[PDB]
Amino acid sequence: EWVKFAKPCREGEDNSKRNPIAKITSDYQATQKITYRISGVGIDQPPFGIFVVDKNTGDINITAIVDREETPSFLITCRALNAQGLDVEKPLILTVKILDINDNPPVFSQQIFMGEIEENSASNSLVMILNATDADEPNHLNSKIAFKIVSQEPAGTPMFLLSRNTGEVRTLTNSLDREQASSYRLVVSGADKDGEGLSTQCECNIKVKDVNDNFPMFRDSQYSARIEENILSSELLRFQVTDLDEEYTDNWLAVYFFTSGNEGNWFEIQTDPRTNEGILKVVKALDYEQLQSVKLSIAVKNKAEFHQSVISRYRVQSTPVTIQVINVREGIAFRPASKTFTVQKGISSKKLVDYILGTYQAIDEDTNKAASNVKYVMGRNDGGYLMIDSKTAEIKFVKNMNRDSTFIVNKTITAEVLAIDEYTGKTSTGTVYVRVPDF
Ligand SMILES: *[C@@H]1O[C@H](CO)[C@@H](O[C@@H]2O[C@H](CO)[C@@H](O)[C@H](O)[C@H]2NC(C)=O)[C@H](O)[C@H]1NC(C)=O
Ligand SMILES: *[C@@H]1O[C@H](CO)[C@@H](O)[C@H](O)[C@H]1NC(C)=O
Ligand SMILES: *[C@H]1O[C@H](CO)[C@@H](O)[C@H](O)[C@@H]1O
Ligand SMILES: *[C@H]1O[C@H](CO)[C@@H](O)[C@H](O)[C@@H]1O
Ligand SMILES: *[C@H]1O[C@H](CO)[C@@H](O)[C@H](O)[C@@H]1O
Ligand SMILES: [Ca+2]
Ligand SMILES: [Ca+2]
Ligand SMILES: [Ca+2]
Ligand SMILES: [Ca+2]
Ligand SMILES: [Ca+2]
Ligand SMILES: [Ca+2]
Ligand SMILES: [Ca+2]
Ligand SMILES: [Ca+2]
Repeated sequence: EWVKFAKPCREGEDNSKRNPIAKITSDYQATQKITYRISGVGIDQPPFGIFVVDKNTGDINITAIVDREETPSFLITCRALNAQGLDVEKPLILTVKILDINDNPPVFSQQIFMGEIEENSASNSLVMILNATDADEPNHLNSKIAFKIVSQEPAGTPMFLLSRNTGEVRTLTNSLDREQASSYRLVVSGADKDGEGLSTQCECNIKVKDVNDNFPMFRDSQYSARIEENILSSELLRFQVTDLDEEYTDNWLAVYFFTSGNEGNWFEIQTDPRTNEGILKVVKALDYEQLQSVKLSIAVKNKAEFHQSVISRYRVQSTPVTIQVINVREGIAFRPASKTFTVQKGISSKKLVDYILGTYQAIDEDTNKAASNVKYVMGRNDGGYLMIDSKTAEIKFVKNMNRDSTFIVNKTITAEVLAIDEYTGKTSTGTVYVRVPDF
């Protein structure tokens, strides 16, 4: 049976006065003489010259300064040899624990940590988990690292905290605001002995991500334009809009839409992706004598839906827009560009004479009523079937029978009608189709 005993030893200190550091004995030494041998680190394994044993007594002396960071403890393998040199006991394992000194500073893995976190996030939300390490004894004050946000260059109102010991950087409040501070540059101070010892520092950069928490609103309370009739445009106006969110993102890209007035789809809006502006297009021309004043209402949205932090606050704008439609001197023309008459079936193609086919009169476009002061006349009257009254624009027949080629085509026959203004000679044309069931 062995009898073990061992002292601790201080790192870096000269323990040459505490010798013997340990003493091992086998009770067999009473009945017979036994010699002691030892092995292991400090002796056979590197480093060497740290431990020696008194072969006769068992007093184990320490012989060199120790570094516990290199050798946190020592496992000495002792043996009790017979007078003839044979073993007499199972090799015991004598442990010498080495006491720690605070001779290693805490150190961050990275000299610059980086993280990202959304905007308006809940308090105590996690950003990043910066790390550090201390080579001194684990679960001991000398390795207990303590972190501290010391400076926040971005502003003067605090937005971050970190766990004293775990080093978790956390959101200090729901008031993270990208369009108040797009990014934060912290600086951390990790220190051992819980904070009142050695220390090193590191830097932290936090990119505050963007969300749609700002509503795009027009830079004006009202818009107005001035365009003539019978004209299309790619740009009548340009609506401006401000959006506080990160630019060139869907959280900032405006999307306009008509809330009213565009009952007839005369207008369309295209958003200028470069300037966010809204281009007011006229895709269908407007007649002055039909509507000389169109009032519209528009509203803006982002291409992205709004965040949960402001979703409820959203209501429509409905900004007034009024386009002045200006009049131009238009002339007389056939309102329908072509009329379709249908001669009855009760007639035979050999007795169509004096069949008043109907009236087909052009109209003044400065009004919308009967064109006054004109002369009505036939044009390309192929076959010579139709004749028009030069005042009432009534159309009679003046030919019967059915010649096949040219005259009659697909049950129909076609002629032009000219309306000449008494004060221009601006000859306006209309085309007269006349269905006929020859059978
Ligand atoms: C182990 O260490 C002790 C103390 O340092 C040594 O004890 C002294 O040894 C010297 C000779 O080496 C004697 O003259 C002294 O009388 C001893 N005692 C004192 C108080 O000094 C011991 O010799 C060492 N033994 C081994 C094997 O290392
Ligand atoms: C921090 O350091 C520890 C110890 O080396 C490592 O295991 C861990 O992965 C590190 N964490 C980082 C770099 O985020
Ligand atoms: C318009 O054109 C017609 C011929 O198509 C003329 O007769 C008229 O006088 C005007 O010049
Ligand atoms: C209307 O169109 C006819 C063609 O059918 C012309 O002849 C006329 O002068 C007017 O331009
Ligand atoms: C009626 O329509 C025809 C073509 O659809 C033309 O040739 C004519 O001038 C009038 O516009
Ligand atoms: Ca050390
Ligand atoms: Ca140490
Ligand atoms: Ca330390
Ligand atoms: Ca915000
Ligand atoms: Ca935002
Ligand atoms: Ca927005
Ligand atoms: Ca008109
Ligand atoms: Ca007009």
